[PDB]
Amino acid sequence: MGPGFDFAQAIMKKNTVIARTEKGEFTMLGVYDRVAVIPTHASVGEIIYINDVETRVLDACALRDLTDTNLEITIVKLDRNQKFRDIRHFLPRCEDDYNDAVLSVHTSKFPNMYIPVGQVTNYGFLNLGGTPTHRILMYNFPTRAGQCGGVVTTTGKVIGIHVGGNGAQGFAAMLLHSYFTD
Repeated sequence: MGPGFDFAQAIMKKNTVIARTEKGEFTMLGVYDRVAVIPTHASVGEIIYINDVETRVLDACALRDLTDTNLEITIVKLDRNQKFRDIRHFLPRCEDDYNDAVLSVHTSKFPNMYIPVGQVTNYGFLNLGGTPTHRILMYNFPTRAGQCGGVVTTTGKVIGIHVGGNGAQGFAAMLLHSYFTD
């Protein structure tokens, strides 16, 4: 409808796949080459389904900060025959707050879904499903089951992936440029 939705659409149409694990279907953001991200609660194993194709997982790393605290991001390298467009230049370098964000989801249950979530707070610490978690972004939208892995964007930046909610608020794990240096 506007330049926020334009940037979100541009990411969704080239840099997402539908990932299926034994824990469900997730929006999965491809970042560069065959490297993608997904919430750690997806419990990625040795095989994952990518757009309903059986795909070997070449590597999966559940990220933690240097306090050994959960960040809720798993970086996955896929044995796929095609690279993602490299979007690492759209990742923020530092922890920050944002105005006027969009949460975008694409699964069997929610195809082509875009939500204007408004102001995003650098919330920091969250007890997420009983697990102490750092680098959490918060937005005041009643997100629901099916949106985990959803991409959070502003105009010009890809800032996080949706990992949870409490019925009134939604929470995303930060994406930082430093997670994807090669």
